[PDB]
Amino acid sequence: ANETEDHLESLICKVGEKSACSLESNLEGLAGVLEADLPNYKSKILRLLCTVARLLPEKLTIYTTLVGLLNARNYNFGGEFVEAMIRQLKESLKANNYNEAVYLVRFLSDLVNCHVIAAPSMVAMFENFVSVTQEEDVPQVRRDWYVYAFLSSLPWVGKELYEKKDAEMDRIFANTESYLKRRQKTHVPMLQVWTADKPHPQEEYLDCLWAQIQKLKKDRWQERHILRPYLAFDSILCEALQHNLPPFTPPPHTEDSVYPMPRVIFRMFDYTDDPEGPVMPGSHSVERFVIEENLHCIIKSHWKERKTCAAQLVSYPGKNKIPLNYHIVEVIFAELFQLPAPPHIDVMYTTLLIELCKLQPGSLPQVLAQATEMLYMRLDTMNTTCVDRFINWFSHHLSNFQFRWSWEDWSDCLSQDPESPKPKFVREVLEKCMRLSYHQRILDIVPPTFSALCPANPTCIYKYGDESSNSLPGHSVALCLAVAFKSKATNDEIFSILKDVPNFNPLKIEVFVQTLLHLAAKSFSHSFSALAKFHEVFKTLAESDEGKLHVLRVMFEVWRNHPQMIAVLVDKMIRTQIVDCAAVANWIFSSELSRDFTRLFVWEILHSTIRKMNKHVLKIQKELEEAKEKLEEQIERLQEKVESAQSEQKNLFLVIFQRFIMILTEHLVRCETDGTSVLTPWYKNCIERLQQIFLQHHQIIQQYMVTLENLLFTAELDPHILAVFQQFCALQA
Amino acid sequence: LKALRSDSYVELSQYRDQHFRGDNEEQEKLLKKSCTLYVGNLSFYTTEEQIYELFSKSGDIKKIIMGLDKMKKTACGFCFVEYYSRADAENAMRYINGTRLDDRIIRTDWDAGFKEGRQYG
Repeated sequence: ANETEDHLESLICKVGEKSACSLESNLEGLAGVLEADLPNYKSKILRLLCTVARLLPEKLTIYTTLVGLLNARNYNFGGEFVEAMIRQLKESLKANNYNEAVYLVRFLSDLVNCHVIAAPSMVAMFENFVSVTQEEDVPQVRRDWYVYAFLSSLPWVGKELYEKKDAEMDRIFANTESYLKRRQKTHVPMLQVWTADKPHPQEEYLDCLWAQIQKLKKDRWQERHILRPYLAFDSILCEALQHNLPPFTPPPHTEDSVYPMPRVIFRMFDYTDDPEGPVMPGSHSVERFVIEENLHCIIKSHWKERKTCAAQLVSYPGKNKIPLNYHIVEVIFAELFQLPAPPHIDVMYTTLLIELCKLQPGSLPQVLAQATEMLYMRLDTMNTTCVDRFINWFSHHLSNFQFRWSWEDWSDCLSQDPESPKPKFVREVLEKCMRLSYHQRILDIVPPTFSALCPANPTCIYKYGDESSNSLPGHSVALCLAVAFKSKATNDEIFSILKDVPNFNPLKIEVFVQTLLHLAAKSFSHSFSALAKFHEVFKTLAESDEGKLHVLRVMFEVWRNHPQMIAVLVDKMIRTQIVDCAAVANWIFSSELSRDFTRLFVWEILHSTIRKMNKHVLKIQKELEEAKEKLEEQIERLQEKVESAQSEQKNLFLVIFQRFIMILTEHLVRCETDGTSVLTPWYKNCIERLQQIFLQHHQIIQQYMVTLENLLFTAELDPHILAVFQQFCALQA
Repeated sequence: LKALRSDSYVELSQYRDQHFRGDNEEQEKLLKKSCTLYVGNLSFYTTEEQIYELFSKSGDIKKIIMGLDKMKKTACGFCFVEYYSRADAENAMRYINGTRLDDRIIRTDWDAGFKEGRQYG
């Protein structure tokens, strides 16, 4: 009999959604409908409007109005709605859903211009929001937020919110002005997309928003983009009688509170990029913040469905005509490049863009190609982490569009140092495209002069093959093994041949890996099953860390002309425990990989290795979390396993760092003794990579503060390095 | 909690108003709890290495079983992709299904599971 509960949830949403009638009528109509259904049970229409208040920000103003019309028809409704709101907000903060909580605050605020909440009533709490910046021994992050929650609402509620407490909103201003200037900015460098202050400065979020409020204040709190549904409802809204928000005291900081990490605004567009057409709001104007905040919110909702998401985006409310295409794209890349991590999964953006191009063939294409060009051109100061993502995106994007690109536009890189960003880009790009197809196809799609930066071929390197260098030890052992594998030999039949080898055995390994990878070099299918069949041989040969390292050494020596292969193997190698994480670490930081140390695949692996470690811990955490919820000597077994699962996880990061400091201080003291430049293409990558570790796996790392802080990153450490650790700390402080 | 919960691309039924090839949940049960997707309409010369790259951008893969011909024993035009957890599986289904591989639109669907003998046309 809940057919009424279904129709309602529908009618609620159906108003914000497009229609063949004015938004006013839909709200007016929806009014009597819901009102007519209050005696005929309220509770639902209550828990409904509250949801739209949080999970449907992009439709903010529209639902605040609905709630308005209801107020101006039933005082007692708005009073139980606002009674609900705060309580909801009171639950959000405790669960630490600050991103969501700001949506409420922004709603409640708007309600003030809807004759529902008392103009002063809201400033009352807003004062308490700013008053937390006075609290002692509490992470800056908490402070930054409450200030965020405020300032951000103001582009809405402030126009009519300054007809009052302008006596206090001059106080709250100066109080937020002081704290704003007394805030450490340690993070910014680790969070910037580019380091170039030109042509678009990457500004801190709160340091940028303040610049958008000021433009508002001096413009008398007058904006030109937020649609007010209640402009044609002033007549019915005035006689409505506002409500009072009881005293609000922000939940005290506890060792159980988690606050949003600081963010740096992404800026790559201004009105001059698009000359002909509508004028894009300025970087410091509020409009811009508005559209961007809403677009981020549009994809926040319908990301799961790329097809719908396109439309919801292309058909945005935009009060004053804006250049949506550039705003859309700019917001996508803004998310894709969002350091540390994007809000969604990288691949999602790739596909979405493709959908957009399908939806608007006439406009979106041209822009994207213009955005690519720009992104490339500014490459030099771009942060590596973003670069990878860039490289990862485009290639994929090209694979859906017959690898068609006017490369000759980037003919400027051919005349640059290979270690330089721009050319390095095209390189890593093509290299990835090959894997999406085959090495030959790439040679036909690129210009003759770019042939140089083209991918090496996936040629296997068999040290003991057609090599006439018989002067190499264990030469025959491999040849005998060779025939052994071909004849369907077993482990014991393979041990036999190997027992007759001269010298953990450096040589016995070499002749094994090399030989098995050569007959299994054809496909990924063979190489695996091979590793699997003679798994016992592997696990016997590499029973030491020195051996586990060697395996990888030879393997690389064999497939150094085929990364994807190197990657897939290391993966399957650890999953079957033929090699562990620690080994792959000392291998990634080994002298054999120094000439490739800056190439993508390298770190890709290192991360694969890490994720697999990260996933491992979590699993054993859930298997123990489920176990306890119930012979049980299983819990003893698991508990003991968690201990070991973490221990190895700690060691991992401990290694990746210790080694990272080793190859850094090594370069810092070098350019100091010779007097050479520190900013080397290799230093850039190396140093920022150390940053990428701190950025992707921050969550876990915080667990070794006692160790990192006092042991691995102390004063004596060069400032350029320590900087990144102190940066990393700026996220949770 | 609303109609934004919808997942049209991962929806598990493709409600075919046709008779019988999926009626009892004795199977269906496995469908919605699967991590292996049936990928169909690949290029006759599409390699394992290639599929690996593409389907890994939506999460770590376990094993790819290349579709073969019960007669000619070669690329029949499909394959099966088994991820480690449904999470990554839904993504590929959400973002990879319908995109291009070796210059063609590949359609992916949910599969109860891989059994031996299923790789023959």
